[PDB]
Amino acid sequence: RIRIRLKAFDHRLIDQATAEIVETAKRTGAQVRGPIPLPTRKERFTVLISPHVNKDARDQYEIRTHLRLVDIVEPTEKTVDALMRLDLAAGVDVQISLG
Amino acid sequence: AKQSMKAREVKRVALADKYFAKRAELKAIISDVNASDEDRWNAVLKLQTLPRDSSPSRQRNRCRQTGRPHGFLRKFGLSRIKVREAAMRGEIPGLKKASW
Amino acid sequence: NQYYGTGRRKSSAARVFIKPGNGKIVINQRSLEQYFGRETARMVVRQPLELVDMVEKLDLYITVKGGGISGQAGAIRHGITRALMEYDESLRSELRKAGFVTRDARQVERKKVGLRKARRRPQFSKR
Amino acid sequence: GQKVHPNGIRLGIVKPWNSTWFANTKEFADNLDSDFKVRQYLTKELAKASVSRIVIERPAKSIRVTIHTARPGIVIGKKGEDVEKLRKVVADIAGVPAQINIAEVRKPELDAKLVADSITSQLERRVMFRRAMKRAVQNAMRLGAKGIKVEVSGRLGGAEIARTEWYREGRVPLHTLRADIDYNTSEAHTTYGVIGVKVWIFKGEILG
Amino acid sequence: PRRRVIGQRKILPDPKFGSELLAKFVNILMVDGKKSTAESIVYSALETLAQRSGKSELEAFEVALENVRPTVEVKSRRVGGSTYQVPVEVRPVRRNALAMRWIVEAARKRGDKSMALRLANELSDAAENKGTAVKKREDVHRMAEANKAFA
Amino acid sequence: ARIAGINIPDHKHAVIALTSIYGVGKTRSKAILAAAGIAEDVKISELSEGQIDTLRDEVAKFVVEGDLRREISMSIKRLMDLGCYRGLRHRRGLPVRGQRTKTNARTRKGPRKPIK
Amino acid sequence: PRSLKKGPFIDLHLLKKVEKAVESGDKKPLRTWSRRSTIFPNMIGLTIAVHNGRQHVPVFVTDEMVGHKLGEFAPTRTYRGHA
RNA sequence: AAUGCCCCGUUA
RNA sequence: CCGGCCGGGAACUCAAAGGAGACUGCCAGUGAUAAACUGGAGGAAGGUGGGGAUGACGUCAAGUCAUCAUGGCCCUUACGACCAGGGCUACACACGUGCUACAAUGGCGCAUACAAAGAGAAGCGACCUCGCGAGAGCAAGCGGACCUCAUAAAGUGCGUCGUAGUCCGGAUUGGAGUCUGCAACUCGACUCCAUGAAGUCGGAAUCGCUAGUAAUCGUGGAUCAGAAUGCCACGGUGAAUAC
Ligand SMILES: [Mg+2]
Ligand SMILES: [Mg+2]
Ligand SMILES: [Mg+2]
Ligand SMILES: [Mg+2]
Ligand SMILES: [Mg+2]
Ligand SMILES: [Mg+2]
Ligand SMILES: [Mg+2]
Ligand SMILES: [Mg+2]
Ligand SMILES: [Mg+2]
Ligand SMILES: [Mg+2]
Ligand SMILES: [Mg+2]
Ligand SMILES: [Mg+2]
Ligand SMILES: [Mg+2]
Ligand SMILES: [Mg+2]
Ligand SMILES: [Mg+2]
Ligand SMILES: [Mg+2]
Repeated sequence: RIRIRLKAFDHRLIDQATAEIVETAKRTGAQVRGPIPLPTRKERFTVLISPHVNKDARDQYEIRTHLRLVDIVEPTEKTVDALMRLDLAAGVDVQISLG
Repeated sequence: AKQSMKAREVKRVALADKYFAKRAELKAIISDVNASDEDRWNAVLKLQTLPRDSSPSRQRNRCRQTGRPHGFLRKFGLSRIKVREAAMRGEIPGLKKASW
Repeated sequence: NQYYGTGRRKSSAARVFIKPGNGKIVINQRSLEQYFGRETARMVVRQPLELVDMVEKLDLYITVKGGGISGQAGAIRHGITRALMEYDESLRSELRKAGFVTRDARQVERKKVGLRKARRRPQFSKR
Repeated sequence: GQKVHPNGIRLGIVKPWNSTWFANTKEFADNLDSDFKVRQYLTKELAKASVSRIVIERPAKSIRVTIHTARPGIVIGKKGEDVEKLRKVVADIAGVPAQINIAEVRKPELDAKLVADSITSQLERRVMFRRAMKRAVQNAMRLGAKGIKVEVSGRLGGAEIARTEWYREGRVPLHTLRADIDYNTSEAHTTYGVIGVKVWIFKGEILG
Repeated sequence: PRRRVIGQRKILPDPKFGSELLAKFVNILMVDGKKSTAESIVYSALETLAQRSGKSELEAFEVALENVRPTVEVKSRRVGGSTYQVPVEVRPVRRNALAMRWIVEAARKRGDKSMALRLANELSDAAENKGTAVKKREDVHRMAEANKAFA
Repeated sequence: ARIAGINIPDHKHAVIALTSIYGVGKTRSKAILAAAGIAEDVKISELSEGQIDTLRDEVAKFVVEGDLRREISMSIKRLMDLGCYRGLRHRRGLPVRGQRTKTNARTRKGPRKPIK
Repeated sequence: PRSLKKGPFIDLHLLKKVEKAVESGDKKPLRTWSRRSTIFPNMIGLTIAVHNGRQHVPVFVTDEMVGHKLGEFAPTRTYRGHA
């Protein structure tokens, strides 16, 4: 089997990317597990917005890293090179892992 | 900050990357519990001889845009002010004003 | 034929499974007297079975996660009430009047910048 | 100073991010630095071109930079030399294969940064800030912006006591969040110091 | 407050006997959120007082609260060119709470060994019309009677 | 109960009774009791004389009041005679470990002395 | 205190200078700035002028100071009294 | 039906 | 192998992702046939359901030329640059903000139960061994719903202490050490042994808080080679009162 881990800061982008992945999988190979959504990372930051002195004035930002996992259990010869040829949008990190 | 301080930090990091290996193995042979007393003595002496700026503990994290030493954020390499301005301008991907 | 219910509290989550039996209790593979070593927790988890006198007619295999003892007790009470709904569908008005179906949304408030806690301000002084 | 940045507060709902790429903590900093240097060099080089917005996306070890500008004929110069030189130099800067795209933005009188740069050029060539602001607002409302505000501040007219003036026309709601508020700013370096200018352009509410 | 009157929040009765009064008493006695410790203390002291004075815990507690219960408190009015300490009647919830508060305060002040013992001694003294609780009750009654010239 | 040249609380438990000695804390006292083979909660009053003799032998194996007095005094004197930073601090009455002194040094500086 | 296994720390230049001085038998103030170096038995009978900011204060090394550092004997903050 | 009170340097 | 272990099951918690829902919607009354208010039927939530972000015209010539940018002025063999050491930590004293306490709702020893939220590659660093301990040697797994950080504490049951400046308090100090770092004297943190100040609830005066709030109990992170009782976040128990 092969696991594909997608991650991105854009929810709609990651969702459409994993949709394209599962589509090409069901097209070329068969028996793709599914796009299971994993817990998202929320990396927070607090920043003093004043230049010199304001210890109570603070902006509070956070990066939301959404994560998705899909699994293919019946990998054919064409599926691998197909998903390798597939170049996806910018802002999505994809990791392949056999096993 | 000052161009002098920025160039100083650059020299610090350069010498650190240069003498990393030798300093690392010297620290290793020193901390080695199964090493000879005289060998460890000579190793400490050579470490002393080595430049001080070659120590990674000597370099200070500075904003890559202004050189500000305070308010540094490792995740971005910029001071808090530059981080906020870039976020507001839309340069830091994924970063947005939070609430909960 | 087990009837299922879900209860929730501050940070707790309780799965309740009820079957008509003698009226024994099992919480996380333990009895209530062993899990909730507190009379208040025991009374609150038993409340609905006294509101509607069926404490000796239904055994139940309950599990719970998250929160403390009182939070888990409230979650178990909520789940037991929900399961009683799913089972009877006639005690809804009684449990409403008793105040058991309303899921307590009194969640812990967050800490805000410039404050020592959610609402406490630091020491203020003119001088 | 209390007002929050419109782009910052709308960066998730309606307004998008300029830089759109994913990275881990190991290269986030160097990626930010490369983006800063690229934007700096572009703004420095093509300044006489009405560049509105430089966006960057680095998918799979290859940077793609889209310049939304109003004078693409100028940014390209003779067909196929300037863009190629810029691609080569930016690839050298970033250490990654570079690709360049040009986006012709119609109605340059509706871009917050183009109007700001125009006003900057005006009151650097010593044009009356009042006339500049008024003509900008008029051109915008004529081209059809549902709202526009423009403010200047600092050493207006070589005065010794600095002040801030602002002209508003139409409907520019900032407290609302779904509104399309293209906001930007710039600054002029005159003999008497620095004059800052900000521009808000309300296109219309976006019901997504 | 100025704008509106509010709704009262519910208090869960105690498991041992089901008395909302006892629940309020233990909620007054507790500190730093140690309701378990407060319940242990109050139950121990109540059982002690019961086996001491005969009748059950509820009867002992209610007779003590009745002996400590006030009826007329005093308030400041500041009407016009003169300030007045006018006496005014008390409502049931208010007088019950004041009785409980005075009782717990007297227990805290008492220099016995254990808090349960302190509370039991104070409750017995109040039932037999003794202690700083009934003392303060009589003091406020005397003050109200003195200031009775205002209505 | 007289041990190490000083009396001992008779009604207190053995552990605290031994801690009452200058130079013996809770852990050293527990070790003494273990070596002597006596419970940590046995009162000295109900104890026999042989156990007290064993305790005397153990405290003698360890250091005692006057010995500690002499050791501490001689160390501090050596310091303040060498004139090191620590000796200077000792003689001047200021903290030695390196605490702040522009405020909150009352333990060494004694009560406050108004300026007059 | 420094780690025992690491051994005592002393500057190479100070060590070489004290070696030369003890070999030459010269009784001169050995000027240095290494207030961090710990004293060694080879220094007894000598006089080290260690920097303390303004200038080098001289200290005559004895035996019972061996386990110490010259910064302990070279003060830096000059304080007499507020009034 | 009328218990506390007095004051803020100069130019701009 | 009594451990969801490992077949299996996709029901449930859970993970998101998309939707439904709460809008005075309906009922009775009041109101000027209105707005709107009162009460109740449903409902998880009823009237802004709770919290956060969002801060108009402008004031304080408020703060920041030491984040940055910048007009003018000022030095150009020094007001520029480099290096070692010291200082920014001083100390007759006064003030503000916090932590720890004065104790029995407690201290101590034993056993034991219930979380959330986050970090990790010059990193987190199991297990095992050594050392009373800080930690040291070996060292798997982990770019992490998988491994580590990481044991939650208050609480619960048992025994003791029995109101003693005490088995409360831990400051100060002496001795021996561990870690980082070239280098812990000025000037880091921590451990072990011993020592055991003041304090016995605090004058005038004054502060925060209206509910999962105060109060209390712990946990994590940014900074960071090392260095918080502060800052920012998470959760457990959980009040009184508002005529
Ligand atoms: Mg994580
Ligand atoms: Mg500069
Ligand atoms: Mg004050
Ligand atoms: Mg604001
Ligand atoms: Mg210090
Ligand atoms: Mg006068
Ligand atoms: Mg209602
Ligand atoms: Mg220096
Ligand atoms: Mg300072
Ligand atoms: Mg406190
Ligand atoms: Mg960390
Ligand atoms: Mg306990
Ligand atoms: Mg005293
Ligand atoms: Mg000790
Ligand atoms: Mg006492
Ligand atoms: Mg805390």
